[PDB]
Amino acid sequence: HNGEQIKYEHLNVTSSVSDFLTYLNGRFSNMVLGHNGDGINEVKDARVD
Amino acid sequence: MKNSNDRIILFRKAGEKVDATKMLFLTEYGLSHEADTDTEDTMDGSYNTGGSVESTMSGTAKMFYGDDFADEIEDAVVDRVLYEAWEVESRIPGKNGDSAKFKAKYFQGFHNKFELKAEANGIDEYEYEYGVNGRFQRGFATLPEAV
Amino acid sequence: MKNSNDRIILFRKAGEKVDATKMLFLTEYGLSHEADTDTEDTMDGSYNTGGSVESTMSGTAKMFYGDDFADEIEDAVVDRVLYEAWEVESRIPGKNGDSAKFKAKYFQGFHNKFELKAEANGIDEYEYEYGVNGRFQRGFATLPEAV
Amino acid sequence: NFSKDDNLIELQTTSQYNPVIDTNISFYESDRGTGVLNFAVTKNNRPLSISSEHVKTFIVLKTDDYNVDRGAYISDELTIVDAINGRLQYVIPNEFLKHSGKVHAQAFFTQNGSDNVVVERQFSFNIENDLVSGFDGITKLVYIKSIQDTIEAVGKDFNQLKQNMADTQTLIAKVNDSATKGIQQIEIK
Amino acid sequence: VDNFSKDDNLIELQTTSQYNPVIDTNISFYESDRGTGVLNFAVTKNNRPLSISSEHVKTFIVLKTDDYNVDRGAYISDELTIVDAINGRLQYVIPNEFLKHSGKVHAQAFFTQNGSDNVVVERQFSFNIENDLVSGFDGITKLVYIKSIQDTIEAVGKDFNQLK
Amino acid sequence: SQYNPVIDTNISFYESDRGTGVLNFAVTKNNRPLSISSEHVKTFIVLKTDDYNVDRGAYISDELTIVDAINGRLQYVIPNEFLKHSGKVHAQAFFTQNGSDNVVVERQFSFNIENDLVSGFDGITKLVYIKSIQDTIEAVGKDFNQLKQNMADTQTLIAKVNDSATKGIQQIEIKQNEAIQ
Repeated sequence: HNGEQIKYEHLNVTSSVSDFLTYLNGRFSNMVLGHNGDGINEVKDARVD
Repeated sequence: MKNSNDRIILFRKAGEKVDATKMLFLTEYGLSHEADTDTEDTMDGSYNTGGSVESTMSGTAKMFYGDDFADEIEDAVVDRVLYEAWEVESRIPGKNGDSAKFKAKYFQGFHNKFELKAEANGIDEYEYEYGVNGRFQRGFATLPEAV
Repeated sequence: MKNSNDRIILFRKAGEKVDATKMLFLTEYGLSHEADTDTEDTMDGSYNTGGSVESTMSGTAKMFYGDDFADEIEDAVVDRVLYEAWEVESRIPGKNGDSAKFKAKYFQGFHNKFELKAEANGIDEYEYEYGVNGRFQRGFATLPEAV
Repeated sequence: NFSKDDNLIELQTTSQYNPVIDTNISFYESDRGTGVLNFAVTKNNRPLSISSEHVKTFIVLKTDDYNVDRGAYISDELTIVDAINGRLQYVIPNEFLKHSGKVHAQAFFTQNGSDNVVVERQFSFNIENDLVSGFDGITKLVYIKSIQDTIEAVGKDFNQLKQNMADTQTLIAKVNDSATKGIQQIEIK
Repeated sequence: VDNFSKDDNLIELQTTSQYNPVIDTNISFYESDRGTGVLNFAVTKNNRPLSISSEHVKTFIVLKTDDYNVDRGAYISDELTIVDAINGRLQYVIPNEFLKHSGKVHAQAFFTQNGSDNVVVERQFSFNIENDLVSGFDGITKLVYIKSIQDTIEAVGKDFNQLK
Repeated sequence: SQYNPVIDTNISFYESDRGTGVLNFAVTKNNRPLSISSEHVKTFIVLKTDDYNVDRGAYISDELTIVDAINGRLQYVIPNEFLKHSGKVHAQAFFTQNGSDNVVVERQFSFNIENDLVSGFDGITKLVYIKSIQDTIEAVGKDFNQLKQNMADTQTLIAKVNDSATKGIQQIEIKQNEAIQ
């Protein structure tokens, strides 16, 4: 089977495994090599629509 | 680190359940396991045959007056009676409830050879070769008379 | 220029991935490669057949109380289990990122023979012959416990 | 490129008595800015990820003839490259080369927020002498480039804050100029 | 506890009455970690893991440097911070102090019956901790640099308060 | 749960300094007063008043005064301008022997200094040993990072004030790009 096929069902949530694994890898990559800082200002700016 | 004389070696006939004894005045004792593996060639590669293993042990000892055991051995080699032997290493006891019995190897087979030898003005020495006849089992065994 | 005792020699069973150990108290260790080439004659000339090479190594060592490895060897020769060994020369590290691991030869085969020996008032010595079962690979390998 | 970026040493971040090792790395005296040490960190058996955001890594370096009247020692940061793979490199300084002989090194990391740190190997290292010499840097040098760069960067950040607070008065002029140029571009086309 | 410590050690502390002389453990900390030294003890009765909970036996570990003396050395008995009450997994975070006292350090475990004076003790061990170029190398420059940073903060604070 | 760090070095604070804030410290190496000099050792002291917000900070840093080295005493005369702050003045002393050992003994304490002179020379005093190059940054790292974060807060306030008009620039450019259509 291709990885896009198989379903990973969490609570009330449907998604494949390839997409989910790519999302996990992207999370890891962002948390590691993603620049950070001024989180409070980031949140207070994200408050806008 | 083990002095050879720590190795203790017992024999007895299978029929005589009660009987027990030990070999005395060993000078040189040697065990052996001989694997017969002769690969026969193949075009695409080679395969290593798994053959039988004829393990045997040869020991030499002395022969004194207060013992006839060696005579029992030179009897068995001829009469081809079965025997069973115990290669027990002393100073190595059990682990839980087997302390009185020390580690040993047990194996049953025949005595394949006896050869004694004399030398003017010297004690006569008898050598014996014993075939083990199969797999040698392990465990612990108890000595007689605390020696 | 290499003192023999620099040669370090390890074994382990293929199945037991985690397991690791080393041979201790070597006295004489010897490797061997034996080429079977018997030319069969020809009218116009002669041709040198290229035959298999049964490489093997024989080592003798001593046998003490804080070790049973030699017993594992005398087990394998009988049970004819597979093993794999490492002839690593210490004081010879990698070249780029492999410094912790020193040069070695790796080969997998069976133990073809075990023969120990005793001598009144002396430590018992066990010898072993190991068949390599094919080409011996090269590279570097890491020691355990820094020794 | 021309530089000695071929070497590579692995740092096992494990507590199993990883002893000192002669990495067999012999730079030379007349080598400036081209002596590089490629470190690759490993947690247990595979590479340990890293980042300049969460943690901050440094290395200590000390010659073998280190004395109070004559020696050499430093401690400075790293240059993480391919962090996810647990890889990084250190550009050997220029003042340290002048001191030749054996060298011991070390690489220690500090996790931000907690200041709980980690030390890896305490490995060895070599440096040789060449014929381009004669000047003697016998004066022992000991500078904590970490805190030195810390204070320098704090000063630079204060100065940049000052310049930005000064520019705050120019932002209205920027807005007006941008709007005027937009109106001009509209009226043009 | 975090995913930054060493935590590459599995000590088999087996409650066996037969014999458990000593463990010359192969382990180091380099004296400069001082923020993350983790010891992952296991627990077994004969060959299987134990099942110890908080309501059940409480845990204790005693650490004692090699040359302990009322004037010089180190000695402390603290908790274990149980991880898994099923397989007997005990992660103990070494203090910030001992890693300053270079050299060797012996240790031992200790289990107290929750609700009775009965206790149990496990096999010893010895997790050496080596020296490091980080914890040495000078006895002035550190003071010089702390003084320099103090001067810099005390100075820049004036301009900072001014511009603020 | 006792301790015995093997440096046998300590810097004690005399309780008999309740008058005029003449901080008279003593040194003890191997239960012995250490004979010091100007060259053979080094010293340092820092003092900060009670938690003033930013305005009245008695943030002073100065070396010591060798009153009696052969006896092992170190005097520090409190500046008159400093003791005006009657707030509890936390103090961090640092002594360093430079005897081929990386010992930098730090003494953290405080008291209840009054506008006239040192008062209530109390407070649970502790001592630490800087035996590693990471806490030299952490010794004063507390207030250092505090001021760093204050500077960063002012910087982000300035950045928000600037973005208030950068957003106007964005609105201008987008409205113009829409009008040209």
